Amino acid sequence: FKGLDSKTFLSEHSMDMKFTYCDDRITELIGYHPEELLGRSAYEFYHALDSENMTKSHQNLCTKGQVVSGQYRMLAKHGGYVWLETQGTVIYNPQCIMCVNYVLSEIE
Amino acid sequence: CQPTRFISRHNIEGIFTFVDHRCVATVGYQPQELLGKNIVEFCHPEDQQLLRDSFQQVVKLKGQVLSVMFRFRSKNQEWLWMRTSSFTFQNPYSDEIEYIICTNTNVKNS
Ligand SMILES: N#Cc1cc(F)cc(Oc2cnc(C(F)(F)F)c3c2CC[C@H]3O)c1
Repeated sequence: FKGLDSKTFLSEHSMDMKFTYCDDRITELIGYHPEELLGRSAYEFYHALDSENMTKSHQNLCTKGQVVSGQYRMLAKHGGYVWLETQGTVIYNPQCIMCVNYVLSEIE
Repeated sequence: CQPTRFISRHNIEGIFTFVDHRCVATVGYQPQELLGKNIVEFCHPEDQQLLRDSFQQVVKLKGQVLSVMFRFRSKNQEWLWMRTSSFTFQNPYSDEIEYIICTNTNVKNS
């Protein structure tokens, strides 16, 4: 089983929530290649049961500037759903969203 | 045009612990030319103190964004104006020391 650190990765997003960048660490955790994430909305990946709430986390973020998601599931690359928690921050000059993403589920 | 900009992580002293490869187009260096060195080493002597005081304050600000502007020395030997927006992260399941997450963008001073 992996340390909290080895289960933590960063993602960057435009204001529409498309990925603009993602740590390679996401590969050993969830399966995706950061390359394949760019231009796709985070929305594509949330479990239907978490979507309305992630939308409300998004609103809190845009209006307040920083947020903690609390728990949501992300569709894995090769089937199934990994639990996560994300802390989000808006960088204004709004210019982008920095996400620190922590995988709740156990890895290894 | 999107500003160029790269992400980095630092310890509370200022040492690069992680560098986004978008650094190449932004400042000229490979990630491994930054990793392990203090960001203060790449900073203009008039700006070095501001930047050390910036890293000292970002940890007292309760995870909120602190921004700083300073001149960073590219590998192409020029002083680039940098806007660095940083904040601390601390995983709330743990009591590990916080570290500092930075976005670094070449901006205009004018
Ligand atoms: N599934 C998924 C997923 C995974 C990731 F690694 C990041 C991500 O994106 C977000 C996660 N939480 C958040 C939020 F801050 F809302 F919690 C946000 C985003 C994109 C912008 C923002 O709404 C979504």
